[PDB]
Amino acid sequence: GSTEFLPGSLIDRAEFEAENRRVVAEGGEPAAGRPVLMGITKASLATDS
Repeated sequence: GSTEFLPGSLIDRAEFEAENRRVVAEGGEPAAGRPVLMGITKASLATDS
């Protein structure tokens, strides 16, 4: 919608819910998201550092 996200990426639950609460509070749009399961190499190679 209007949440500045690319449909198909992998984002953390905390950031996802924070953005979903921020957007609805001003303009109003809930983004969609389903839980996913990853490996131990794709979770380690996709960190924030």
